Amino acid sequence: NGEWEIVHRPARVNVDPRAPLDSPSRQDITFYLIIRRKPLFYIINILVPCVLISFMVNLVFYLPADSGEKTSVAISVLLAQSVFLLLISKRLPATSMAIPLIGKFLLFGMVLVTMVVVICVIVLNIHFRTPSTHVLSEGVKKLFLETLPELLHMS
Amino acid sequence: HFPFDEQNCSMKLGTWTYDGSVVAINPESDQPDLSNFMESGEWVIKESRGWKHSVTYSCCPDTPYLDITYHFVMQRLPLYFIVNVIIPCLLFSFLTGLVFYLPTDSGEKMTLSISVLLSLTVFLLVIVELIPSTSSAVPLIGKYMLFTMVFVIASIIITVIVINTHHRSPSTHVMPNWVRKVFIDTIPNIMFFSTMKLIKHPEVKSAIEGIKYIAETMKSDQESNNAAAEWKYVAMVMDHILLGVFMLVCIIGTLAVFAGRLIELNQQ
Amino acid sequence: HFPFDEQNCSMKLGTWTYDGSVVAINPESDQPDLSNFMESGEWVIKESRGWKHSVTYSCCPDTPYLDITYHFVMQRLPLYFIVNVIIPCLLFSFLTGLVFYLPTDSGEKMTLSISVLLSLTVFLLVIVELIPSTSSAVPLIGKYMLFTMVFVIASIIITVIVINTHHRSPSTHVMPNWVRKVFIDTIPNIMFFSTMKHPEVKSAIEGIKYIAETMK
Amino acid sequence: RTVDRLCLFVVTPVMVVGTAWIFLQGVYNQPPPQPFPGDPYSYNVQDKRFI
Amino acid sequence: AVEVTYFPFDWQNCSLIFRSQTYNAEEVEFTFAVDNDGKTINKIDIDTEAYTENGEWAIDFCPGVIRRHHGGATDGPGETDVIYSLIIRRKPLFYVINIIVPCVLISGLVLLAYFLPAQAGGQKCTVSINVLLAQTVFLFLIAQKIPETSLSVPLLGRFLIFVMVVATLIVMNCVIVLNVSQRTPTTHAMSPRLRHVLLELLPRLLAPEVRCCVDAVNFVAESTRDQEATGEEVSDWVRMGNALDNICFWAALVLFSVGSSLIFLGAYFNRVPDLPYAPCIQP
Amino acid sequence: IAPCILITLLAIFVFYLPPDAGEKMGLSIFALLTLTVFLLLLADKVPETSLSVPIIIKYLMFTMVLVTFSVILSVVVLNLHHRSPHTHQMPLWVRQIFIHKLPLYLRLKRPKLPELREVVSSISYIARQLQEQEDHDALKEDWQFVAMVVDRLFLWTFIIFTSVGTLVIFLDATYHLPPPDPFPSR
Ligand SMILES: *[C@@H]1O[C@H](CO)[C@@H](O[C@@H]2O[C@H](CO)[C@@H](O[C@@H]3O[C@H](CO[C@H]4O[C@H](CO[C@H]5O[C@H](CO)[C@@H](O)[C@H](O)[C@@H]5O)[C@@H](O)[C@H](O[C@H]5O[C@H](CO)[C@@H](O)[C@H](O)[C@@H]5O)[C@@H]4O)[C@@H](O)[C@H](O[C@H]4O[C@H](CO)[C@@H](O)[C@H](O)[C@@H]4O)[C@@H]3O)[C@H](O)[C@H]2NC(C)=O)[C@H](O)[C@H]1NC(C)=O
Ligand SMILES: *[C@@H]1O[C@H](CO)[C@@H](O[C@@H]2O[C@H](CO)[C@@H](O[C@@H]3O[C@H](CO[C@H]4O[C@H](CO)[C@@H](O)[C@H](O[C@H]5O[C@H](CO)[C@@H](O)[C@H](O)[C@@H]5O)[C@@H]4O)[C@@H](O)[C@H](O[C@H]4O[C@H](CO)[C@@H](O)[C@H](O)[C@@H]4O)[C@@H]3O)[C@H](O)[C@H]2NC(C)=O)[C@H](O)[C@H]1NC(C)=O
Ligand SMILES: *[C@@H]1O[C@H](CO)[C@@H](O[C@@H]2O[C@H](CO)[C@@H](O[C@@H]3O[C@H](CO[C@H]4O[C@H](CO)[C@@H](O)[C@H](O[C@H]5O[C@H](CO)[C@@H](O)[C@H](O)[C@@H]5O)[C@@H]4O)[C@@H](O)[C@H](O[C@H]4O[C@H](CO)[C@@H](O)[C@H](O)[C@@H]4O)[C@@H]3O)[C@H](O)[C@H]2NC(C)=O)[C@H](O)[C@H]1NC(C)=O
Ligand SMILES: *[C@@H]1O[C@H](CO)[C@@H](O[C@@H]2O[C@H](CO)[C@@H](O[C@@H]3O[C@H](CO[C@H]4O[C@H](CO)[C@@H](O)[C@H](O)[C@@H]4O)[C@@H](O)[C@H](O[C@H]4O[C@H](CO)[C@@H](O)[C@H](O)[C@@H]4O)[C@@H]3O)[C@H](O)[C@H]2NC(C)=O)[C@H](O)[C@H]1NC(C)=O
Ligand SMILES: *[C@@H]1O[C@H](CO)[C@@H](O[C@@H]2O[C@H](CO)[C@@H](O[C@@H]3O[C@H](CO[C@H]4O[C@H](CO)[C@@H](O)[C@H](O)[C@@H]4O)[C@@H](O)[C@H](O[C@H]4O[C@H](CO)[C@@H](O)[C@H](O)[C@@H]4O)[C@@H]3O)[C@H](O)[C@H]2NC(C)=O)[C@H](O)[C@H]1NC(C)=O
Ligand SMILES: CC(C)CCC[C@@H](C)[C@H]1CC[C@H]2[C@@H]3CC=C4C[C@@H](O)CC[C@]4(C)[C@H]3CC[C@]12C
Ligand SMILES: CC(C)CCC[C@@H](C)[C@H]1CC[C@H]2[C@@H]3CC=C4C[C@@H](O)CC[C@]4(C)[C@H]3CC[C@]12C
Ligand SMILES: CC(C)CCC[C@@H](C)[C@H]1CC[C@H]2[C@@H]3CC=C4C[C@@H](O)CC[C@]4(C)[C@H]3CC[C@]12C
Ligand SMILES: CC(C)CCC[C@@H](C)[C@H]1CC[C@H]2[C@@H]3CC=C4C[C@@H](O)CC[C@]4(C)[C@H]3CC[C@]12C
Ligand SMILES: CC(=O)OCC[N+](C)(C)C
Repeated sequence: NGEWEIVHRPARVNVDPRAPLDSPSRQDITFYLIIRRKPLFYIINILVPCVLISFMVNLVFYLPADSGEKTSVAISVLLAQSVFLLLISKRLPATSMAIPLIGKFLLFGMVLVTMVVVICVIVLNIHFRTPSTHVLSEGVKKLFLETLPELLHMS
Repeated sequence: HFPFDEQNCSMKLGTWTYDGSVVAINPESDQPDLSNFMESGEWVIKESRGWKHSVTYSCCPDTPYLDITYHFVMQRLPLYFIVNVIIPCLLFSFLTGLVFYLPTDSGEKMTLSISVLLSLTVFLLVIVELIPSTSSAVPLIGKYMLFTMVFVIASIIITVIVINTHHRSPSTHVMPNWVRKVFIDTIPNIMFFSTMKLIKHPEVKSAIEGIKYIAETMKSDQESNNAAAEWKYVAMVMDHILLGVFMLVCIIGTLAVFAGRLIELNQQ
Repeated sequence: HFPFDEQNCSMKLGTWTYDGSVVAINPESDQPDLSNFMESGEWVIKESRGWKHSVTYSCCPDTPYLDITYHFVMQRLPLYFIVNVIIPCLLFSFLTGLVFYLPTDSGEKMTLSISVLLSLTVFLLVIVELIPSTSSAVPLIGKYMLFTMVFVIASIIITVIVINTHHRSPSTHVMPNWVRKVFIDTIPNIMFFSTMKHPEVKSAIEGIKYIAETMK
Repeated sequence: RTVDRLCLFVVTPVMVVGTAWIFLQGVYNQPPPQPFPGDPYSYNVQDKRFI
Repeated sequence: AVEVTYFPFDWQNCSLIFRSQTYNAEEVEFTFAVDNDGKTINKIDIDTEAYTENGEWAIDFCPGVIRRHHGGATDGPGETDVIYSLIIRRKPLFYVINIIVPCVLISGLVLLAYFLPAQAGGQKCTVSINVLLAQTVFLFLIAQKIPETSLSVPLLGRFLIFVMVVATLIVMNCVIVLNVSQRTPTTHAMSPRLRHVLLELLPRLLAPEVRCCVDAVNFVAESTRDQEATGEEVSDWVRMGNALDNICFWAALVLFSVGSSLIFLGAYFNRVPDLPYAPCIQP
Repeated sequence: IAPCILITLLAIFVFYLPPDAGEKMGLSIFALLTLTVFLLLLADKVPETSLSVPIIIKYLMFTMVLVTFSVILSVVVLNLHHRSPHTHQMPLWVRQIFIHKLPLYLRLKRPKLPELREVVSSISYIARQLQEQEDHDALKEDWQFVAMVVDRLFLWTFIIFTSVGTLVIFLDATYHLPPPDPFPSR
């Protein structure tokens, strides 16, 4: 099969000791198929685009606040992840035994992108402060302009 | 080679419970009868042929097992996939490179690149439904779409780097000497380069010192403006190089994907 | 009138090969039996009735054939389509007109308008899927979708005109007298807002005068 | 800018490590060596269980 | 088989072929039934008491023909069949309101980018590229409706691809105009050829205290003069970009209008041919 | 449910984005577009009857109304922010309420020889022009402070309404338990 490879293929005669002899459920012969999915299609067409697009959101921290395009990038990444979730919702059953691995990654990436959008909002809020609106205390200056830049090895 | 693929589909027919020593089957003709064949709007049957096969197992030398296999070699008609799939992907690939000719000061590079990415993501919904879902090999059209996605994402990354470079100032950075030598001196020489690169009164005393303060302030501002202009020029040079590189990548990737199979089909 | 539509679905029943002169069918009652009818979550049967007819066909010109036609007049319950389809369209339609309260200097007018258009475009697929490809009529929901679409298109066009007017450079374009007469004088009355000797010393003097004239 | 660089150095490794963990659960997911847990027999013609 | 070329403004030719499954023409033959007047009914019969009209498809013609073949001695016994040809015309009203008109309007919105300013808060690219995103959504829609054969291209798909190509070219045009308009003297050298073409040829075609204070004042005057000259050069670049936008708008309008008109006039001239048969349904 | 919660938090945080960033409209409207995508996702799973409305659909329409109101209120804030100081005079009641009373209750503290004759005339003109520039700056800052106060008020209002509505709907869903007995007494 184009998507499944057979790993094991046993056969067994199953007899229920508790069932009566005159029951049809006493005996059966079962043939099992252990099959492994070949994930190349899903890899190429879903996972690499989705993972790359999700990782792309980290670029907003290297975007200057003067570009005026950070939150747009982040929310667009969230929209793309939503489209991927729409794509994946049509391919699996709506069962409750477990969250699929792709679903786990999509939820994780969406939570992280939401956090990134919030961080971008906070950073932009800090960037556009002026004397007429906010007061820049000396402790804030000492921390964020002399201490952390030295620790973070910024240019 | 999808959608420029050729298939070889067979129909093996035989008597299920009779062997060749009780019932013998022979072909009526060397080919299937196609005199009453309705035209297909998706496939062209290039060749058709029926072969009889007889198998004798070593255990039973007097009992042949017979079959007749009719095979059809068929060629897909690719116009539907060319129009609906390949051309939009080519348009997105072309649009990918245009960001590197957009100025940074426009404030719209991220808009262009991200919108191309969103269009490609929406186009994924057509791709997945119109592409085979097998894992024996990657479809050629799927290779092209993965190519386009990878290089639009690369364009976004490099555009973020370019925008970061454009906005650098002496208040945050100092130009390394290697950056100057590489981008302002050597590269433009292999490029067009048509681009630059009584008094005791406190009040009169205060006025004189103030006028000097204004003059010094704008001298410093002009120096910082020149440094920022150097950074912006470096960004523009990188943008021009990247425009050339990405347009070249678009053309060469499209050809390197399709031209092999298209030339193979032209020879036949 | 979809999704507020009423339908009249019929069921014509008759003996295929026996005409009325050999086999006669009579209705058991004037109405279909609805005693065991299961309630529908999508339709309400307003009326139901069975009529007997005697019809002559081209195949059998001399023998009329009998039929009983049971018709049901049903009314759709529109709550599902109101909540799932109409309300988002109301939201986008209301957001359409707000671009004209958004200042030009924000630089976000086209973002809002085009994004509203994108949302309505994404919503057009549902309305496309929900109705037949029938030319007898345009559905009411389709009329509303088309109206909202044209509304957003006109909003985008007029927003582009407003943005063009806002950024009009003084040097390139002199204000026409008709513009100053209508928009600055006539119209603001109906509404209510405000209505709108070393050479070096000589060189320095000329420089100060130059700065003053430049700020002029 | 400083807050942005700190967020770059904190958020990105977290996402990288989380993605790596999630997909490494699946990459090394394999069917068991034997068809039936607790039963060592392979159920293959290479090991015929003669009487 | 569906001829897709003028879909949804298309007409089809569907066959209904009837034959005896068992008997050759010598054993069983066919004739058409005759009406009450004795006239041969060589067509699909329509009884007004037992006919219903399809909302989407109108039946214009429905002739019937009795074919005889393999009568030659080399073929053996003769064979016969009866073929009815339903010539049906789509009623495209649904596709016109629900798909074509929205697509046309949203595609035409791209022409508005020429009228937005070529500055930071102009949003030309934001309009054109998002029109390209809406067209991609329309592609997703249309893929669920058009036939999936490759003998020709449906008119709907051809129009969509055409408007997508036009939108892409207009995105490129917007990028070029933004590039030209936003050139600054500190990073771009004035081009006399482009300026002369765009702005001239083309409109025609169609004590130390005193000395140091004086030095500071002179420095301020020269700085103001340099700023004014730089602003002037920026103004020339902006004007050249405006002229380019002005002519490119007319070029794009002509291209869009001509291509759309040709594509849809292809549908206008696709009418059911004037056949010599009687109409299928009497009026 | 989780994407709806995330989009709702972003809708709340739009009111903390400064007007000068020029990004409120993009964030709010793309949040709305994402909600529309999830409406398409839910359209393939929900029952299609009309006797009642699913609670998840009520939650999804409540979120859509919240994001739409975020768009509307962000437009109002931007209108206040970019208000031209000279064409618009601040009404006295606006000043009193939004600059004096409301900021205290919202914990918003606002910080704080003919040549010589011609030279004198030019200097006086320049100083006068800078004075008018300062007055225009002061009026613009008053309008922008009003915009900031209104934005903070809407932030708190959105937080409160969101928390109350989400709590109500989630408690209504959570306490819907199966019957203890197959045949309850009615
Ligand atoms: C698309 O796919 C299809 C497959 O689905 C593929 O079809 C193959 O087409 C090729 C032709 O290009 C076929 O090859 C030919 O097969 C002919 C028939 O072979 C069978 O019959 C032979 C005759 O049997 C009688 O006579 C012998 C004595 O001669 C006697 O012993 C028998 O009892 C009986 O009376 C028989 O010999 C032959 O057995 C051979 O093959 C089997 C199977 O591999 C093998 O087990 C045997 O040991 C033995 O080698 C078989 O049963 C055959 O006549 C023909 O031979 C001509 O060509 C060869 C070229 O090498 C010459 O050497 C020879 O002299 C002849 O000129 C040729 O071999 C092939 O069998 C088709 N496959 C199937 C499954 O149908 C298409 O080509 C594909 N299309 C593409 C790719 O375009
Ligand atoms: C793929 O899917 C198939 C099923 O479709 C899997 O096959 C199942 O594998 C498991 C594990 O190999 C089997 O369970 C084992 O069964 C044996 C035999 O038990 C039988 O005989 C007992 C003695 O007469 C009898 O008591 C058993 O019945 C009891 O258990 C069943 C459980 O369903 C219960 O219904 C009964 O009422 C009884 O209580 C049964 O008839 C057993 O020896 C194994 O023992 C394990 O568990 C005990 C604890 O219970 C523990 O002490 C042992 O050490 C050991 O761990 C075990 O229960 C199962 O029967 C198979 N099902 C079939 C064949 O239909 C297959 O494994 C899957 N492959 C994968 C996932 O790779
Ligand atoms: C799932 O869905 C099923 C239905 O498909 C539900 O089952 C229904 O549950 C309700 C409530 O539990 C039942 O109503 C109750 O019925 C009992 C028993 O009544 C029966 O036996 C009587 C013997 O004396 C007999 O008289 C009854 O006949 C009368 O009622 C029936 C009603 O169907 C009617 O058809 C007849 O013509 C008669 O009029 C009947 O055979 C009854 O004791 C209960 O009384 C309650 O209500 C009265 C109100 O006056 C009140 O006074 C009592 O104190 C008490 O509170 C009540 O009527 C109904 O019969 C069930 N239907 C079935 C079994 O088909 C099931 O509950 C659902 N599950 C859940 C969890 O929702
Ligand atoms: C949905 O669609 C159905 C059809 O599918 C409509 O059904 C029609 O309903 C009307 C009543 O409203 C029917 O009209 C009545 O028919 C009776 C029987 O007619 C047959 O039998 C007589 C006697 O042999 C013949 O003469 C006749 O030709 C038919 O073969 C008549 O007896 C009725 O007459 C009474 O009412 C009329 C009108 O008020 C009076 O003028 C008379 O004097 C008399 O009181 C009447 O004509 C009609 O036949 C039904 N059609 C079918 C095909 O069943 C539904 O009405 C429609 N629903 C809606 C709401 O649109
Ligand atoms: C809707 O669809 C139907 C069915 O497809 C069309 O009707 C057919 O139309 C074709 C033409 O396009 C007809 O084919 C032509 O028949 C002519 C008559 O010869 C036939 O009948 C005699 C009867 O004795 C037979 O002996 C003979 O074998 C044929 O069956 C031929 O003279 C024509 O020849 C031309 O084409 C052939 C190649 O096909 C060339 O070799 C010739 O040189 C010449 O150019 C042709 O074969 C066909 O008979 C029609 N079938 C019917 C009516 O049942 C409708 O026209 C179409 N409607 C539309 C499109 O509006
Ligand atoms: C950033 C780069 C690596 C792209 C992102 C790759 C992501 C999607 C990861 C997650 C799981 C990974 C797969 C897991 C297992 C294998 C091993 C082997 O069979 C070849 C590669 C293959 C099939 C991996 C390919 C890459 C993969 C699909
Ligand atoms: C970290 C980001 C890119 C997420 C995706 C990580 C993927 C690309 C990586 C993480 C660990 C990787 C696996 C680690 C080791 C092996 C064994 C060797 O035979 C190569 C394939 C395989 C099985 C790798 C496949 C790709 C893999 C699954
Ligand atoms: C890119 C722009 C210019 C055009 C967009 C529309 C495209 C899809 C159109 C333009 C010309 C068209 C082709 C013109 C003629 C033919 C020959 C015919 O026997 C089959 C269809 C075919 C091969 C058409 C396919 C669709 C086509 C390629
Ligand atoms: C209040 C706003 C902001 C949120 C969105 C509107 C929600 C709450 C509205 C829209 C339509 C409404 C439903 C319309 C009709 C019915 C049927 C009846 O049984 C009353 C409740 C019920 C089921 C309503 C419940 C509330 C509802 C789902
Ligand atoms: C006699 C016979 O079979 O007629 C069938 C057609 N009908 C039902 C319209 C009379």
